[PDB]
Amino acid sequence: GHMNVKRRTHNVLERQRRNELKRSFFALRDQIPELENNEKAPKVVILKKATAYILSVQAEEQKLISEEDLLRKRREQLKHKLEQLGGC
Amino acid sequence: DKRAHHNALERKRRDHIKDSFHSLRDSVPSLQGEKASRAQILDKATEYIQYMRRKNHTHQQDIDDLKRQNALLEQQVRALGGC
DNA sequence: CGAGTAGCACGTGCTACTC
DNA sequence: CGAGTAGCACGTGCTACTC
Repeated sequence: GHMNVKRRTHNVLERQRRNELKRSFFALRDQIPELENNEKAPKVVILKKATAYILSVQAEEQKLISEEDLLRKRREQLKHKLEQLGGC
Repeated sequence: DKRAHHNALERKRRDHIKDSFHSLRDSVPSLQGEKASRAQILDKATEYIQYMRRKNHTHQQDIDDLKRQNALLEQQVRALGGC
């Protein structure tokens, strides 16, 4: 009957959904350095480590932006010095 | 007996995964304060990590250039003055 | 309209690890 | 069959939202 067809549809669609979710987990795991040789890392470890890794990349950007800003001000300073010294 | 216990431990385990998804969601700018399925969260996290690694790489690339520039200027300032 | 779908929760049984 | 339990994946439950 229809109820049985619906039951079967539910089982097959949910099974496929699980499969796709596992695909997404593996794809994310592959982007985390720390999980390089840990293809069996459980779902929760992939989550926690993806999170840790993302936070490190953002902080890592804040540091790089601070450094570039410093190097730039440094450059203009060096040029300012050259102008004061004049040629030989 | 051990049946109801096992069921509680499994619910707790899933709950931890739920919390972890929420913490991941909070880490990706595009998902912050938004609604997304778990599949979207994993997928967006993945794209954001690739994007960020190519963004910082470009940052370092600009930094090393400035590095080469300042080093040369330092050379000039050295070999210059009241000759 | 009220049945179909999406997407997460649950119960459960089996493996492997650890004591 | 040792006991406890993390992790997994299946079938099924649950329901807000849709057409």
